[PDB]
Amino acid sequence: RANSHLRSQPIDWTIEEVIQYIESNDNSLAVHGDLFRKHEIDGKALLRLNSEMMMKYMGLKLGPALKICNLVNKVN
Repeated sequence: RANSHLRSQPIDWTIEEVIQYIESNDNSLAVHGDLFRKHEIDGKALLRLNSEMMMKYMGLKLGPALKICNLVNKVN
């Protein structure tokens, strides 16, 4: 239903599925959902993202950026 990210490979995730992944794995990051929409971060983009980019272009603070980076590491 609203958990389609579970039934698809990260590389094929849509922006909404990326947000789904983040929300479900760390509630404290749910607030940044609109950032991924604004910067159009789908699955393919997520796998190319790094902390410096998130801070420089997405306006994320170091803490959240590191936490997101950690979630990305789990899915490579």
